[PDB]
Amino acid sequence: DVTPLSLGIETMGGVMTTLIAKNTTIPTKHSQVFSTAEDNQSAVTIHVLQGERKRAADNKSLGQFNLDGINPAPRGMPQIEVTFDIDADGILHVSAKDKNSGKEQKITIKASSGL
Amino acid sequence: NRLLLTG
Repeated sequence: DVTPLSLGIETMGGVMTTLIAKNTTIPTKHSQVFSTAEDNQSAVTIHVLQGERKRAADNKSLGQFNLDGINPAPRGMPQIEVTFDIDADGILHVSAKDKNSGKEQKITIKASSGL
Repeated sequence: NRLLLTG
């Protein structure tokens, strides 16, 4: 089948980026290498924004989870890998890893099902 | 093209 809507993550904390996006295959997954911003964050912000439009912060906000494990880093060095698996039922498994201490956390977020 | 800022 195809996703119920354009799925993507929020980068730069506040912007909407697309990863899965509607009109794709439900059984999808991918691990990309993104960088962090603001030296000395010691924590990355991975927001799951599922939508396709200009100026987000209004579309379907999947979920928000806070990561940690990137001590004082002048950008570029931080290594965050994001994997997103979409299931038939309508779930998304997001995970961001940090390269500085070996910290990583994962969370499950229901795409759009409900009743 | 896309980084990752916190708040």
